[PDB]
Amino acid sequence: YMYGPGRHHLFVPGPVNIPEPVIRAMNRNNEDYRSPAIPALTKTLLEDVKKIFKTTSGTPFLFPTTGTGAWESALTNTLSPGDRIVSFLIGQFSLLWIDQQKRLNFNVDVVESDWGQGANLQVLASKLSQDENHTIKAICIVHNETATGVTNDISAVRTLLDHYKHPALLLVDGVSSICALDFRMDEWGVDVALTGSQKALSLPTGLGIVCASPKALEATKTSKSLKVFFDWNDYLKFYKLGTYWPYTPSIQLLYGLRAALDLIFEEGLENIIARHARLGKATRLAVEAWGLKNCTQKEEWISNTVTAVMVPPHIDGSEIVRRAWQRYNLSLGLGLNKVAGKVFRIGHLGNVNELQLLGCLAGVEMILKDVGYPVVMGSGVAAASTYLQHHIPLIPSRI
Amino acid sequence: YMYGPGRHHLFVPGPVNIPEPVIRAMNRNNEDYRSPAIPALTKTLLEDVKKIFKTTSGTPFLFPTTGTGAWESALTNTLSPGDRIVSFLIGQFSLLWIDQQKRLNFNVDVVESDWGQGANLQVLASKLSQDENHTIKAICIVHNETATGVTNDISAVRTLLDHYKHPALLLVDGVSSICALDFRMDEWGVDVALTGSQKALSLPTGLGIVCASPKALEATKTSKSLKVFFDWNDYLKFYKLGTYWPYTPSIQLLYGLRAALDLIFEEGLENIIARHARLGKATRLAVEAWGLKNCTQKEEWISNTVTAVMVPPHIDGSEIVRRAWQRYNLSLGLGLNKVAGKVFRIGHLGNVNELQLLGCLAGVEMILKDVGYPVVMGSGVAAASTYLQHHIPLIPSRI
Amino acid sequence: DYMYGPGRHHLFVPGPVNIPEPVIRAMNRNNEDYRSPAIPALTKTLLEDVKKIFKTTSGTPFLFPTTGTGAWESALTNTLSPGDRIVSFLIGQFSLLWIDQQKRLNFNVDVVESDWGQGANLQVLASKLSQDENHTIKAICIVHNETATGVTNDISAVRTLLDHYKHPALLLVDGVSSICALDFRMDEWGVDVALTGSQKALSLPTGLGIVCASPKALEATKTSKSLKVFFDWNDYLKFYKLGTYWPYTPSIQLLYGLRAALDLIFEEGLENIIARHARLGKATRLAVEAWGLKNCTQKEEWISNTVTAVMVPPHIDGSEIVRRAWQRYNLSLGLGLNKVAGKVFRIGHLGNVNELQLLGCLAGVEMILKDVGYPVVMGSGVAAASTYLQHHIPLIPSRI
Amino acid sequence: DYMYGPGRHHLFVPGPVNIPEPVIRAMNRNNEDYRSPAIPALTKTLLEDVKKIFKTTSGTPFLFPTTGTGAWESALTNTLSPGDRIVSFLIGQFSLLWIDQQKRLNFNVDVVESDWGQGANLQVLASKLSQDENHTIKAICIVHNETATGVTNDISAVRTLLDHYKHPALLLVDGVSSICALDFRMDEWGVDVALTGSQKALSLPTGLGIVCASPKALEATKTSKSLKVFFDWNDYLKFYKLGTYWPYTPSIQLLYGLRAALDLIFEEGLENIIARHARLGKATRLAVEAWGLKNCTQKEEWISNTVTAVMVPPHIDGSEIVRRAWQRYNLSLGLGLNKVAGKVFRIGHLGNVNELQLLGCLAGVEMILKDVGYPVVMGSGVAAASTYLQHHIPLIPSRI
Ligand SMILES: Cc1ncc(COP(=O)(O)O)c(C=O)c1O
Ligand SMILES: Cc1ncc(COP(=O)(O)O)c(C=O)c1O
Ligand SMILES: Cc1ncc(COP(=O)(O)O)c(C=O)c1O
Ligand SMILES: Cc1ncc(COP(=O)(O)O)c(C=O)c1O
Ligand SMILES: [Cl-]
Ligand SMILES: [Cl-]
Repeated sequence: YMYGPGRHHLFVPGPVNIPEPVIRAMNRNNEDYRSPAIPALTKTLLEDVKKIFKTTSGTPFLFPTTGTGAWESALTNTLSPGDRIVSFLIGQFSLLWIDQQKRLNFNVDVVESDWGQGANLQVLASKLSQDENHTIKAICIVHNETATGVTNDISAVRTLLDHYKHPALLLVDGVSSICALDFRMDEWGVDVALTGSQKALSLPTGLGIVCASPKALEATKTSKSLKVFFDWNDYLKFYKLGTYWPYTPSIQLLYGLRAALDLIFEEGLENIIARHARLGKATRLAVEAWGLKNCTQKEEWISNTVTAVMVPPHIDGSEIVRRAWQRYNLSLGLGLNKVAGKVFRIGHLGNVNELQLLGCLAGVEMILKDVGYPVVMGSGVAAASTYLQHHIPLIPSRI
Repeated sequence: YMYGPGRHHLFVPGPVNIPEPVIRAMNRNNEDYRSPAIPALTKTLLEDVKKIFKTTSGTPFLFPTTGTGAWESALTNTLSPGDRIVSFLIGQFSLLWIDQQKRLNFNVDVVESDWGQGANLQVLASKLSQDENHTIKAICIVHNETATGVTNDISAVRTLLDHYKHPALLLVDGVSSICALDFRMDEWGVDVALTGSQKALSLPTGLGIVCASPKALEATKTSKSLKVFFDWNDYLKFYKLGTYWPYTPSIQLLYGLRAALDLIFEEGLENIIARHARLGKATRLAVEAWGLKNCTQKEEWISNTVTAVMVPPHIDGSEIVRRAWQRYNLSLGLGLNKVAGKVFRIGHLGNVNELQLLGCLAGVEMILKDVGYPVVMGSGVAAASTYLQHHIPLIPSRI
Repeated sequence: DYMYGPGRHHLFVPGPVNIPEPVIRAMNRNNEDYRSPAIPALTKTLLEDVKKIFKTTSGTPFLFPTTGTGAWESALTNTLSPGDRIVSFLIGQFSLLWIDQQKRLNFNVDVVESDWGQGANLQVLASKLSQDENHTIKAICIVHNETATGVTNDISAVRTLLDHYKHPALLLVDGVSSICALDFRMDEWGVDVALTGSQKALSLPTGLGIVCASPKALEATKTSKSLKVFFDWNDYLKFYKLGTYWPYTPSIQLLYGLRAALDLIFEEGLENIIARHARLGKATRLAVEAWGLKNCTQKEEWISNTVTAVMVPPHIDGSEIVRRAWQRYNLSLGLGLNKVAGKVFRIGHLGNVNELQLLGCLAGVEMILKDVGYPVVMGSGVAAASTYLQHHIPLIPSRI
Repeated sequence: DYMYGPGRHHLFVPGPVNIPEPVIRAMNRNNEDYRSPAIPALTKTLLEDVKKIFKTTSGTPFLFPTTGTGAWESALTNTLSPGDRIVSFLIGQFSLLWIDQQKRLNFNVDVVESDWGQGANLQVLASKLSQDENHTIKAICIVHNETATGVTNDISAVRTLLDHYKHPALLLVDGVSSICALDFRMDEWGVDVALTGSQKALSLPTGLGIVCASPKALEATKTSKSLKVFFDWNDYLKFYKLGTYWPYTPSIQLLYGLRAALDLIFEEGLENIIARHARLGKATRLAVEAWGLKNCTQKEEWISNTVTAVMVPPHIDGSEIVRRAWQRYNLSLGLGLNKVAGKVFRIGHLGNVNELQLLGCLAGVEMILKDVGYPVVMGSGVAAASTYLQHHIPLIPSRI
């Protein structure tokens, strides 16, 4: 369409780069999803999916939908209209989840934080202490707010729920974190965890992956919200029958997920988490060398999947995004809603290595000069490469 | 996984064969859906999509979902809980749509027909005549029942509604018909028409395409059903903003749809419809030469996208499907629910030519012999090839 | 997408052939550095596995980035010197083209000619070997499978005559349209240079000319005074020793493609692949018999299970059948070449193709025969093929 | 997926190079019948468009299914006879290998040698032309861009000396690592045979050796007594007349790939591609200067915009830099070959690659230099390149 020379530099926090082996696995004609091959393939995907959530008790569902669809499935299967939810508004995507909760006629207790801050767990503790009659039925929290680069502590939420002996369900949006940050469903007692295929899993859009605890499944018996396409029970019915699929899945995405999981296990989930931590640290060091500000306001909330960069008031962050596309064949994340024009976002998420990031960072330095910001050329690249030269591990397959 | 020699013969009525040019168009890395390229691509898809529905007034929506999801979008955007619907139970998929309607708390007047018969429009006429107060808010009808190979006359439904001056909405499932059978949204006054990508469009699963009339859009103002992921209003909001996408689409399916539409227009929609008619006629001639019975009970309901073949009571149609897979590398459609074991289904839908079908038909003759049915070898192939030799047009690009 | 037609194109020429989906996937890749550690490691496994399809433990394979005609040229220039006497057999277009090349490289070719549709004249070979008391015949150049005629030669019979007369001539065999489809036993038959092309039964794109040389062939390179650089085996042998294998740049995509192709061949089983080709060839020949047409091959001992050359009656132009197949049925059939131009058309049945694919082609040919005015009985050829195949198609082991 | 590493592999060897996504898509296809009407129609357009990248209206192109070394061989055997005197210039590994081939084909090669890092010695050429009163020199064989050294020769200067002495020798130019990256003017320079390979600036897989011959070169085929069949131009010219173009099977996938590659070249613009390569080469040379290392190229008139050969100090092994790049950074750099083995490493910058890709590589090289104990100032080379590129990168026209 709008071709540019060389390889496009995709550094938005989703969709992310797809590894070549996964592209190959998806390069295939359709197949009959009622043939014996697809149920056999599906069975291996469900079992291996539990490993990336770090659950042995959870039941996964591979919905042909997006992350927004995964949201809807989590809410309508476990809750009823009028049920009271506590959720945390800290950015665009936590906001959009709350907008959805209200639109599905749930009573949402919204706990707001300034953009760049994490969930206000003190207000949470206060609301749980005062909930004698257990009216709060669920906590809905985004693990990683993609709009601001803020990661919340899920274990602290569990500590509060257990401290007050509160039975509320814990629903966690891990779209921007699972397979990039550490995520421990069982240890944290997460009841519904969800992610999307186009983030750290490094696949096309089209899978909304939902993992439910035994507690979450028992809650479906009481749930009076309406659902059909997103109903877990129809999937459970076909799991028992051995066919798994109540309606047609995407054959290509299933084989793609098989190849993505194989690559994840070959690198090692722990090594993937460490890789993201290196990339995020390197990016944050570059941002400080530029004299710019990370939108995250405290170190405890730093995000290793995206860095939201604040520019001074005379610089338009949207112009930085526009110039990256028009001149450097580079995709950067826009500042959304409240931070529109005030930030641009560097995604460091999924299948990406250090030299790819350094190319992006070098390009940002040229863009900032184009818009009149007085950056010392190479200062951010040098801060990142100096740190990375100490920590990049050798590629095991090549030792 | 379970590899077999040669090319797999995919003759289920969905998913269907993907043309090589479409496979190539989808062979690509992710892209930023907020970059200028994707809105530009999307605009051309929405405009060209209207041509296959044969609408100039309708508004299309490209949902990242399946046909079942398209169903849900059509119902929750135009109707409210408790609203009275008339629907026709004639097969598995019309049944599943009714199951969904009931699960979303609509009052469904179910008009049942025996499997192999079309919608009972006499009962419909009777119910419309008696609806003085216009309590019936919508008619939900499957255009082509994939489980039985039955095509209903949509124009007759419009004739009845107009005769009685009845304002009910007309929602039509065209998953199994659009781009294969003739479909005229505006002429028939269809208010919501929907199809899936994995049928005649010959794409992977993952797009539920919904097209709404101005009347359908006005009904959203009154609709009190709950929806977020399937809400048309959020799409309309982003159409006006010029970004089109309220959440992430599948980049690969959008480019795939662009290539699929280009191929459809190059062959010509009218020529595609005639091609399907040839394949269906050829299959029905072969079934009679075999001495077997078409499940469709009257000629007026014949389907040119799938032929449901009835076997005698001592033959297990599921064994025919099983042997096709294990020995001939051939996928045939199973008999579903009420016709389980009594039929098998030959799909002739999407991007498939005459020699492909003749290969399938020759294989069925060998399978029937394997299960003890006394078929005269070549009798069905000969009946089909004798008819096709008179009607196959020359390939225009090669004249 | 040029000259697009609906549905999948039916490729039934005897080369290039259909590529299995997994092989297409394997080649769907960016370039890689051929001097990086990955490519030598990959090449190592291909050379060892390629020996299996030749059925040799003695031979040394070479994966030339070239076509079948280039493999021809390397076979000749590495083992022979100008003026060397060669015995070759003209039985069709491709045995003719090899002989044309032999002459153009200034070899003294003794041409043993047969009618098109017949195999090599071994009685004439015997007398020539019997008269060659001073061993002036340096090589026998014979095509294993003549793709223009559908004729397969008995390679073991040539080795028998060579051994009977105690003649030391090298045995150079073109197996472009036979290896991995017909049985081929390099060591058992004492073949000194065997060659094939990637776009035939291997079911790959064009671009690899695969040559396998016996120790005697390698010994012959020491006395060979023909000129060669691109096709020189010694350059490959040197880089084999060095461990990097490639004296110049190979096709990265074809190396990975060949890896996937060999994996599929070993999964199905080579003996099972040979049997599958036997089924397809017999089914096709039965269809031809049912149609009332004639096989170009004149005797049963010469029938080819990779291609069938069909002779049409005098009032039909075989080229019209090929054109009609392309213009109306999205079907590719082989033309009659040179001597048999217009008198025949060719149905290729080799590589990764199954029985229902072939039956679709055969059904299409019946419709074409009707188009061009041949009084075919519709279904007669399909019924003969299906009646036979319903008895012999094995169950797919992967599906129990 | 062998020896897998995270993220995208950074391919910065000077061949094979990165393939544009649309070209990968174009080659993602099953085989087709090369005797069907589609392939000749496609080939027709490729031959006419290929002339544009050579900047010739007189020349005849040939798309051989071979590598650069095969294009070499065809250039020689079609225009020269054994014993013919050739003047060639040994300035690096690939000019050396061509000379090695010239000798092995029994030509009388007059070798004009220069130190690695220097261009062709034209003063010696002048004296040789001046002494050749009887026109015994039949051809000048010169490499346009020596990929082993990063040295570009002035082809127009050779034509000037040829015309000054009124010498009729043919001008054979290797443009494997120059055409579609550096400027190349076949007609203006009077080049008689120009050749390139697909895996270089054309940004395709290996498998096409593209040769373009002037009318004088074609006239020379009439007197050429070198032996050739696979590489013979006359076989192609005959099928050109017949309208089918191919004397043997081509690679279907590479034909469609070349179609897409040429479409991309015309869309960006050839002059814009030449300018882009100039930017990448200058940026790389600036980085090298900032690092305190030396360019192997000894004079500014010889600098190459397709590859930079970097000389390392005596306490560093250049091969260790290449190994480290592969083992830790998923980066492919070029080795120093033969004479400059261990003394240099090579950064390739040609084909479909943009500035941010190069800058990522340059940033990686700085980290490698630190690993092997070179006192590099982190960011110094990136800053020099970025400071220059921020001035010269053009806006992408497709994006207004
Ligand atoms: C944290 C988070 N949740 C939810 C979403 C919505 O996902 P999708 O666009 O796939 O609907 C996103 C964005 O992709 C996200 O970053
Ligand atoms: C007529 C009809 N409607 C609806 C559906 C359901 O579509 P999907 O499987 O994509 O959810 C099908 C089957 O695909 C169908 O044939
Ligand atoms: C038996 C035989 N030998 C040689 C050749 C020539 O091979 P290629 O076209 O790959 O150069 C062919 C044609 O494919 C052939 O069938
Ligand atoms: C200038 C030059 N000439 C010739 C060659 C040899 O070409 P090939 O490796 O494709 O045979 C090369 C290497 O690519 C080269 O760089
Ligand atoms: Cl042929
Ligand atoms: Cl090189």
